[PDB]
Amino acid sequence: GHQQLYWSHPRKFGQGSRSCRVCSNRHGLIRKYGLNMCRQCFRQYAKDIGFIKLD
Amino acid sequence: AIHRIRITLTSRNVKSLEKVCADLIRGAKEKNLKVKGPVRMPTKTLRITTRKTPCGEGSKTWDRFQMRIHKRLIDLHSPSEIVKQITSISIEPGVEVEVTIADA
Amino acid sequence: YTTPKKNKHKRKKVKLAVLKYYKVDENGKISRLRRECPSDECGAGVFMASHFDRHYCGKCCLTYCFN
Amino acid sequence: DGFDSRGKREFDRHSGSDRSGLKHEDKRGGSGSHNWGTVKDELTLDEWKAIQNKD
Amino acid sequence: MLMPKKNRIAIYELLFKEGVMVAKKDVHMPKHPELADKNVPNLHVMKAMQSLKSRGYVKEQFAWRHFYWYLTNEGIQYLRDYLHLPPEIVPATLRRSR
Amino acid sequence: GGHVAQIYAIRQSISKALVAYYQKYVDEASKKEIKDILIQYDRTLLVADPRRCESKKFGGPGARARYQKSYR
Amino acid sequence: MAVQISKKRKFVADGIFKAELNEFLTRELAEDGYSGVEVRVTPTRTEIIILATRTQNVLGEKGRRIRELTAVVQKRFGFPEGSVELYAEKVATRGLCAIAQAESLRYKLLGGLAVRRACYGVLRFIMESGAKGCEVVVSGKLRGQRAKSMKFVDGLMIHSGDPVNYYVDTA
RNA sequence: AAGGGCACCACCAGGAGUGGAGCCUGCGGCUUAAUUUGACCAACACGGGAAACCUCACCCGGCCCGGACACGGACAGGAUUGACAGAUUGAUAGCUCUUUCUCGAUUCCGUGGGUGGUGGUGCAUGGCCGUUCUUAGUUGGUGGAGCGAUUUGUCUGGUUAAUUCCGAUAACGAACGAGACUCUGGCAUGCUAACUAGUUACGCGACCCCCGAGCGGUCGGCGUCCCCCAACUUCUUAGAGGGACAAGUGGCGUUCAGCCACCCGAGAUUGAGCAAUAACAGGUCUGUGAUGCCCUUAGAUGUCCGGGGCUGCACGCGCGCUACACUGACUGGCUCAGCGUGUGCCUACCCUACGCCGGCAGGCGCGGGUAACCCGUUGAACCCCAUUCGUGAUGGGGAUCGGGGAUUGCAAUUAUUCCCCAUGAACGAGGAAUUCCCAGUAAGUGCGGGUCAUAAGCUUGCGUUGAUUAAGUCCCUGCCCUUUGUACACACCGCC
Ligand SMILES: [Mg+2]
Ligand SMILES: [Mg+2]
Ligand SMILES: [Mg+2]
Repeated sequence: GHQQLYWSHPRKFGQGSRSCRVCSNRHGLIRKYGLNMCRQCFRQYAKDIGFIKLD
Repeated sequence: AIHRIRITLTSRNVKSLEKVCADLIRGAKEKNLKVKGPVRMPTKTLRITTRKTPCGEGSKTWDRFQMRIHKRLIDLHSPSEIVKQITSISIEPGVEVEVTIADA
Repeated sequence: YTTPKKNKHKRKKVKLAVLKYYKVDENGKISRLRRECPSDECGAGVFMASHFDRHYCGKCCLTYCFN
Repeated sequence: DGFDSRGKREFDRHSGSDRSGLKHEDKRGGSGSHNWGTVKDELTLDEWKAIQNKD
Repeated sequence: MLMPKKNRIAIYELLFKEGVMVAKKDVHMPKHPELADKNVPNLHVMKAMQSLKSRGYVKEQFAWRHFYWYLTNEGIQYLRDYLHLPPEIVPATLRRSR
Repeated sequence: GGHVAQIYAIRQSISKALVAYYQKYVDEASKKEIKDILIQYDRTLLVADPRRCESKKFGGPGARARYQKSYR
Repeated sequence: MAVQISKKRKFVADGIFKAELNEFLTRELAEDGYSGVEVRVTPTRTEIIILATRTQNVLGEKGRRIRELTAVVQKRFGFPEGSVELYAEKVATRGLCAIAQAESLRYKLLGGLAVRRACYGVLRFIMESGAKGCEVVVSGKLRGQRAKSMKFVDGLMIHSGDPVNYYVDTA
């Protein structure tokens, strides 16, 4: 609506306050080491970051 | 002045980190700066275990991603001033430094 | 669908004519028949609206009511 | 009638499409543009502001 | 879109200072990180840039969550006659030191 | 380690310490005739046990056990 | 210190930055023969090298696109002015870059060339430039509902073990 | 159809179990306004799916255009933009109505045209992933058989984990997969070193000592890079190297491949990661600014806000947790870990020592830590040692329920979690059946990571204690290969 209820619902926490830094999705998010990236968002870019598969 | 400096080196691959340590101490030994042997901090292993599939179907397989951070410390303790003496870093990509005075 | 309420009617603005809410006299003597909202941001350019019981500026220049 | 109560096919090898089936049938034997090939194919403003507001 | 003119000219003159414009895809961000003091939110920025893209004055690229609009030569002269500058002033990306 | 592991680390290190002490300071003729007694009783007195652990796998509770599966 | 970040989060941030920079340049310079990016970071300034098969298109007229790209990454990543510089460099053996070869294959397919005609053309180019082996797979639907996969192989190709990491280039 | 071979997702011999009981959770069903939805070995603690709001896709309502752009209208005499008060509304949404101002070309109306969608189709697709299959299989060159398609190579046999090798041999020489490889564990009193790891020695201390022990014993007491004011790397960390190859011996074997036993040796089979030709209309359009087509698009299937729901219960099933007890429970004392996390782009949320208050969950000050620097010598549980209980649904069990007190959160009812005091239900070892497993393994037992403002009965790892049986077979169940038959070749979900 107008400027007092369009974004009035608080989002300082919870699952609605964080999204995929790649595709904005709000499910299966990885926050470890400040990754802020999806489960699938991350598997695509894992080698570019440097997360190599050793074992 | 008398001064003492410490250079810490952080990297992801062992070979580069060993090279940059080796030529740093080698240059200082020729330069008669007293060098304390490069002490190796324990390696940090950042482990992220996700699920291979992008959906829910499968036979419950897990993918273990691994990241290794290697840290070294090199102490230069010469009787005279040091920062004006040594002014080259001779770094290769993948190696990050942080100069620090021994007071800190 | 089949919404129980009828379609809500949006407000249609009156499309008023020219303001003209101030008069001159004897070959020109300005007389404001309205109020000025006395906030500094509002200034003397805008005219505080006059209602049947309260006075409210066009901006948010407060509102004064006489009891 | 080809589905179960859940909605899964009881004959997954019986193609439900009239246009296409289990096999891929190549259009015109792989000829024409935008198609699989064939054997034949195989062979400055800031200073402007300064002079504007200086006077 | 209901951009006030002080907001519209602020966006345009920033785009003339550098032909590029980076804005996160976020309608709910209260202020663009650049031109924050003009108090025009990120929503007005993105909708302003999409109108130029439709008219062909700017070319849009989209990375992960960020737009990277680039000023085009077709939009160069439009920005000249909109903000009323002679054909002497050029963006920093167009010319540097020469 | 735990209580049992520290116990075995004690008896192993004690039997190792004096036999290496004899080797360093006295003749090894005495070392050999006390070492053969130690090995004939328990070789773990002078040789460490190599077994440590085994990593857990992503399909069961432990290293080799697997989670129960159902067919119907 | 407190104003700093832990080394574990710092290195993850560097990998995130490299991944996003790679993806943006993939979406921007793909038709310009983009191959890869090597970033060399020193505390004084960060150098970003764009390896491409065609430098004269990555940089525009009079180098306009270079300063356009440097400016657009300064504003994104909040780099200090003049603290990041971008170089364009031509990659030798363009036929041995899987990214470049796959880009050329997409360019042919969008042009409408037949799949067999295009794939055999790129296999000849890779073997001409010198490679132990190569293999292209084109999968999807063309002119019909049913999808299909075609595989064009020749030469040596390994699949398993550590040597795959430093002997196989994939796109 | 026959014949070989292999496998604890097959058995044998056993261990722990599940199915029996209560409860947590996921499916089906019933009910519902909605109880959103995908998936039926290879679905059912799976979608990292532990949902109060958000998430949300479902239901009931109400705002917003965030409908670009082009054209035509209307328009500075106003296109239009907001709004104090009252009603009205769940709402302090000027959402609408009475009400008069304010905003000034940005919009509004109409026609075309966008755009977005966790809307549909995974049987239109990409990518990824799962399974067949981690089984051992697969393919060129030259030569031989052939008129061809093809075949031999790629095999009677021995052997191996393995078409892994050896041998027969119209094949010879290869390639992929296996192996090799990377990571990890296990030994280096050998090398390079460490005030962000220490250890010995020494100097002060603190105590027990005195029978006197006196270079006596203890000290995580302080110090000796407080740089002039000890040395060293055994313990710890991490780099480079070494080290194991069936190496030696004995036996079997075509005396070949290899197999068995033993010695010395840290180790004579450490676990993973990767993983072929192909197939499965396998799963994912609800991961994506991956995506075709279709649907919807202003009374929206967009988006926001409020409430509810995803939890709802005659029943069925799956993964599990806790138990049925004395090989135990309770009380107290003693006492040992290792993975590993830690203060934030947006982003609001860190780990916590020490002191003070309360019985508790907790609260308040003082710090430390962006980290081998602080938590932290991670004083963990199990276990060990003493006390009570005494075979009794009992001091086993802690479901169900009442009252009260804290914490997080805007919001705790349909109880978020935790704490205290009350009740004390089934369960007396579980039918037919059925799962997992060969050494630091199973199992008992806790602890970190993810999820997280609050959160583990889940999962992912780690450490502690630590076994019984076996070194085999095709009996059951499957899988592979060869022969064989075929009217199948979209290939038995066939054809007819
Ligand atoms: Mg291998
Ligand atoms: Mg009670
Ligand atoms: Mg016949």
